[PDB]
Amino acid sequence: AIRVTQSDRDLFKHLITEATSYVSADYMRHANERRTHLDEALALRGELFG
Amino acid sequence: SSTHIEQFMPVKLAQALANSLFPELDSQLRAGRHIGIDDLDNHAFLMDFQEQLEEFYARYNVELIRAPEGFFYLRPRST
Amino acid sequence: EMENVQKKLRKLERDYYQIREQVVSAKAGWCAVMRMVKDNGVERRLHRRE
Amino acid sequence: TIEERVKKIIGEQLGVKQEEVTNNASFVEDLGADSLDTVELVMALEEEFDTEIPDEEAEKITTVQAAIDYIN
Repeated sequence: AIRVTQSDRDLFKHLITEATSYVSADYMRHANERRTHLDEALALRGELFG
Repeated sequence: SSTHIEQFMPVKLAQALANSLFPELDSQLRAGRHIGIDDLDNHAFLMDFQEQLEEFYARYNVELIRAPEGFFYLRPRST
Repeated sequence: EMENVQKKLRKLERDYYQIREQVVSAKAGWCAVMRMVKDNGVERRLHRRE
Repeated sequence: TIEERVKKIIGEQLGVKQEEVTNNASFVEDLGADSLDTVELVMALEEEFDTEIPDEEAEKITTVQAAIDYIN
């Protein structure tokens, strides 16, 4: 019983962790570029208005 | 060196095929029987040499499959 | 000095226009991913703020 | 036209359906656009018609009807 379940678990965990590591990283990269350019635009906007 | 099992076959696979449990199991498997946890002998055997059996049966164009519930069975391909 | 400063202001204005266009273009593409990740994949799993 | 160019901008900046975006459809509650999403929406509205808006008067805009009202 143990021998079965332990295996199953190992495979589950490895796939999950590696897939999330692979995808979330680039998703956050994109989000961060968009955040950065928006922040630059807002600073430029405020300074221009003032 | 020559005349050495490794030339033709992995040692673990030959060790499995030489076991006394293999003919029974083979016969049954081919007939479509599913193998669960209760028939210890068979199940344990399956577990011990899983990958060798899979590789073996592959020759036939059939998949030796393991369901999540822990039971083994044979699924033939189109070929 | 104010005329000289109105020239810096105009440089900032042109920079701001460029940044504005770039930001909008980024958002347009990112929208598709947002509609595609409505599967409950984004709330915590993908958006790891860490 | 302006009253449909506004929809062109809103739908493609928030990703919501054209049917969803009615005149009275508020961005935050109906369309779901949050702080940064609304900021980008106002920026896109500025870009489409090549105009500029004051900060306070822009932030006062929080609905499709209000959006067009300031646009038209």
